[PDB]
Amino acid sequence: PLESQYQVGPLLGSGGFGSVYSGIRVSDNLPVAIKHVEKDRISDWGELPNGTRVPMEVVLLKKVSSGFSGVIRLLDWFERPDSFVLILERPEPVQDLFDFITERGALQEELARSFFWQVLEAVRHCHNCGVLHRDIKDENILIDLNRGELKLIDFGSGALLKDTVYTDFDGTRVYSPPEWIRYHRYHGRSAAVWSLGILLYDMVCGDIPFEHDEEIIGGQVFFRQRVSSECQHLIRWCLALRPSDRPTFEEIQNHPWMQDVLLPQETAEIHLH
Amino acid sequence: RKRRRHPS
Ligand SMILES: O=c1[nH][nH]c2c1SCc1ccccc1-2
Repeated sequence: PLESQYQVGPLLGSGGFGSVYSGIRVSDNLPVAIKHVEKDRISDWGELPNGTRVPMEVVLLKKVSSGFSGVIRLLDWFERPDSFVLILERPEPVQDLFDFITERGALQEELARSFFWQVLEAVRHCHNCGVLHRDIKDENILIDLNRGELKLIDFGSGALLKDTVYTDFDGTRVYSPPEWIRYHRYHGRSAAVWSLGILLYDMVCGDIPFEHDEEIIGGQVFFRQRVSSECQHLIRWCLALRPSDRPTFEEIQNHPWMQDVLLPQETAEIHLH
Repeated sequence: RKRRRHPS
């Protein structure tokens, strides 16, 4: 009984991901998001610890949804004739990091450090759960404005994490690494680090560095804003052309630009209220 | 200059 247990509200968005509605769980008035996915528009399918065939996105959300984290939690889901419906957490108030950066411009490094740190913890969490997001970008990050917590969303391009080569990809091309542009192959962690380099430049400069394949494989990074040397070093390291030259997640979080990070509550109080 | 979203 789906329609008679969540009160459906206004459309939050639609696109290559589906159609996401605001909603309230009638049981306890909890804010929820209700996401619809047309069955015909699904590429990768999986099965859970029940054998029921479901979209990979549901598989991945279940693997990461255990406990608290900087990942959006899947509360429930239903099957319909031609669609699947996903019940997800909805922070309130909320704004995604793409709109936040558009409105504010290039973020102060203190704020970019707190945001980037939380994204690193969230991505580490996914990899710990055997999940590879494959579409890390500002558009897929929610800001709980009151708590100052970042939430990773939209696993519709993800895969189970593995150590062999990936030769398929349906994420955002401007956040994809040069080895995907040049050779249609990549490894999961090193490609994730590349997208995180794109993300960090986006935070400190006000937009992404590369728009075109030539720029991506060119691996030249021009800074259009005043950015500290330590932060430019971390960005250029993440965006090394050779995947093996990129830093590990440990090396990113041990980098000197990443020290003395603000707490989420401090980040809200200083930068978001 | 113009800043835009990018689909997938
Ligand atoms: O996969 C997703 N796409 N969009 C959203 C999700 S998870 C919940 C959410 C909450 C507020 C706004 C958008 C979204």
